[PDB]
Amino acid sequence: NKSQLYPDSPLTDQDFNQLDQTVIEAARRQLVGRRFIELYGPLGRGMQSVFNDIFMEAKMDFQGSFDTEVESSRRVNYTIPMLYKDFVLYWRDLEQSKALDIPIDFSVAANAARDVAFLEDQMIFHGSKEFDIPGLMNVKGRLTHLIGNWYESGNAFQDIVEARNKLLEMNHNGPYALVLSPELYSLLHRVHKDTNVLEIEHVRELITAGVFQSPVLKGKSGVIVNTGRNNLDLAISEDFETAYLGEEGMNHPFRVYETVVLRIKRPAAICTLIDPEE
Amino acid sequence: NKSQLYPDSPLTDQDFNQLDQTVIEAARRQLVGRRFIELYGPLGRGMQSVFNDIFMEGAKMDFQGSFDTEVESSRRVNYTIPMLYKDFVLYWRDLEQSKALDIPIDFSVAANAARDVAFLEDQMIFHGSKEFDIPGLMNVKGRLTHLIGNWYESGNAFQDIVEARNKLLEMNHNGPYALVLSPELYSLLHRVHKDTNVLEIEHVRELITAGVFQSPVLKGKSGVIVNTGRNNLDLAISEDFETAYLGEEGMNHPFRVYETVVLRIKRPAAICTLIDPEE
Amino acid sequence: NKSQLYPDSPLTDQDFNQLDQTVIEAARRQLVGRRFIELYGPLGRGMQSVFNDIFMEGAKMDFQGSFDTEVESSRRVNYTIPMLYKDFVLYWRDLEQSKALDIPIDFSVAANAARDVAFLEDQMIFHGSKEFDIPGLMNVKGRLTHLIGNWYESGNAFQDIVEARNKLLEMNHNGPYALVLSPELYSLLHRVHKDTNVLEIEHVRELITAGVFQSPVLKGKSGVIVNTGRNNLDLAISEDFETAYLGEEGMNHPFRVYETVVLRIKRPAAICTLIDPEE
Amino acid sequence: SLLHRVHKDTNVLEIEHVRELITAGVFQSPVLKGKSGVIVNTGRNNLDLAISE
Repeated sequence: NKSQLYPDSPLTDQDFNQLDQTVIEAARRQLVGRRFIELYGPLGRGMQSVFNDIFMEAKMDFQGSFDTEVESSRRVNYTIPMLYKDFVLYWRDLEQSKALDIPIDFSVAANAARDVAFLEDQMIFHGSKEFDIPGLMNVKGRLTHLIGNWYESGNAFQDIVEARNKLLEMNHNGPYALVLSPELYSLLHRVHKDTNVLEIEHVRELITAGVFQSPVLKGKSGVIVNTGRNNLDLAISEDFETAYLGEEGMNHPFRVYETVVLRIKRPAAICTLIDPEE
Repeated sequence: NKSQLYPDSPLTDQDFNQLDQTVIEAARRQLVGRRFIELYGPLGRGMQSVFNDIFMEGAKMDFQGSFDTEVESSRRVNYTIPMLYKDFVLYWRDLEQSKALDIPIDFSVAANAARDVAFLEDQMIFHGSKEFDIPGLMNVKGRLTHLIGNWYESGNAFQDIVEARNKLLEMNHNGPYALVLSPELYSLLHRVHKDTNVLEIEHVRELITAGVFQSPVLKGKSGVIVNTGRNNLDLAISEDFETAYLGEEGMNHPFRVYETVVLRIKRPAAICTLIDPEE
Repeated sequence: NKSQLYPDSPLTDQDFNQLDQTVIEAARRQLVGRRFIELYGPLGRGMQSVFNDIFMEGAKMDFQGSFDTEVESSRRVNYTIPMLYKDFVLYWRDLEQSKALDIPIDFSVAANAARDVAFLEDQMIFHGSKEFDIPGLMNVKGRLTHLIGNWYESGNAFQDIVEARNKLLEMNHNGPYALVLSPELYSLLHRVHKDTNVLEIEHVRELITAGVFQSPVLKGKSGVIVNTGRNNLDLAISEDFETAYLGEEGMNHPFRVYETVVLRIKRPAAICTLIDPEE
Repeated sequence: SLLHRVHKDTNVLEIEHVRELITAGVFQSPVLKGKSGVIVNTGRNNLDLAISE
């Protein structure tokens, strides 16, 4: 397939395959949001916009009635953004490696992969200002809750129970996912008093799903979200891809890119734990 | 193979293959530097110098695109590959008795030479070599130093580690980190921490996530935290451990072991060093 | 054995198999030292003496190497192999009664003798033989002694073990460690470890990583921690446990058992001892 | 939610003993508003449900 899209690229097909594998491998480790969120199928290049319906928040009788009742959907429109990063190579080193029969080195692309992954995660968690795309901690009706000291007495279990209670009352049940800062993640390994087990073991039983930490969150904070389709979804247009720009001088420049957006239908499936001091 | 390469060697290939294993195992048990550093592929015999690039200094989001690219300061430099070696000696009278009585031969000596050559490699990796002007991890520029308080108290170490983590995070090196400490500091972590009833090492390992190691080469109140992965640090090796006959001096048979390695650091800002106060 | 080597014997070939099986089964359980020490291959009866080289406590880098060879010095000593034996006697009237009544015979005395000789072997290994002038583990030059106090109040035992491991690590000896203690110290460790809520023995076992054993040879408060490895220590066995029939006596049949072994300690620095406090 | 607290000096959770006594499981429904509980003996004869379609 390659060497047809880019006839002028000095790199051969096998080298291109190695470059692509190295690029994807670095991102595979770094990506964390996709673990508990589904994904919409690739839509191609035909669409540059998407439509989302937001739901902010019978008939028991005998056979009969001739009418239809529907509820409002609050239709809104979104635009897909683009993220890119680039790197450069040289010619004398490639010639020397070809002469000495030594495999080529592609170390630089790892930095670009890490940087684009760290921006995709931040865009998912906090949103984008220019396109007015809401973030997980910015949606209205997010059902906030307040936390207390976690250093002593093991109040983490009670806080988790109280947080789950509000969702249970609002009738959102099923699998839950909890994401918290590394500082709070560390403290969970303390022993539970009068039981002598680790509180993380007790919390896992209620959570019934993976508990992970992310560097994007800075202060002491956390989020618990009900996990299912028709509550939130991720729509991708183009996956991670690498292109070769026109050569200038004697060197060769490259670039990477991908396009993705997020949609949230039901704002009431999420709960946010806030520190009183924060 | 070896019998053809060395015709006048007294030892046969059956002994030579065993000697190779005895040499390699001692080095494997004694090398700590290679634990968290990647290795460049063996370049070959026909090279003695390498080139290094020092940047010494975020992704873009747009709708239409961009009409320009971005670059950085290469600052290319050149380095040369040194060699290290050590030697041992066998005796002929002992060999004669073993050959006569069918007793197994002994190859204990090679382990000491392997251990000694590994020790010097560790020392060069940590401190650095003056003769060839190759900088080391401890003394390189842009080390992003940090300071520590009294660790005899229970809770100071955790806060000190968190502060260094934040310093690296603001400097935008985010990823797995590896920590190397002196034996004195490593011992102190094995103490009961109050208010949690758990040893401090368990808490520290949750944040480090890549292991903690201790090395005797450091001398008192020192430590280093380095962001792992390639594109920041690398090790270039041309010829690995090897053993060679040396001649027939007197009636005895001498052998030698040799290896060549070098170290490269591309981005200096990754390394952070903790230093003691009132030094 | 096989009834051809020993004619004129009352016991039959099939019963000789039971006798040797009982002897080896009894001998196996009572030996502790052979668990963590390697064994030199049997030499046959050809050799009656051995040689030992005692090192008793550097590499250089050059672009092209040097024209000279340097080797480390050592000291050579000679050792002789002692013999250990014990004997037991059977009776004829019981054998005749067993033949008449078709009742299986008993061989408890062989097991008792095996236990006694096994105890003597461990005594010799731990304390040494003055007559043959062979040193032992407890009394050697350069054993890196340490002083222990208290050991009644919970974590004090853990602290001493940590400090001893630190001293062993300081001399560039990092590896699996083997700890041997007296029965009283073995019993004392079972108490809970203060506020950690877990038993103290588990942490010591995790640190040691090669297991902890107790021996009745040690009398009071005594402990030894040794680095394992082929080069540090070795055991040379001339012949294993064997049974011999001396010959008829005044209507009774006597037997004996014998075995021959010796110990070599190449590097003294590895061993560390926890000497008792003022006594 | 209230049952999740520890059972005094028994050192185990209170919910486990209730589950052992009940032996058929405990469920929660949003239909009940305040403080309400129902305990029923299972069996074919006691109750039945008839579904037309």
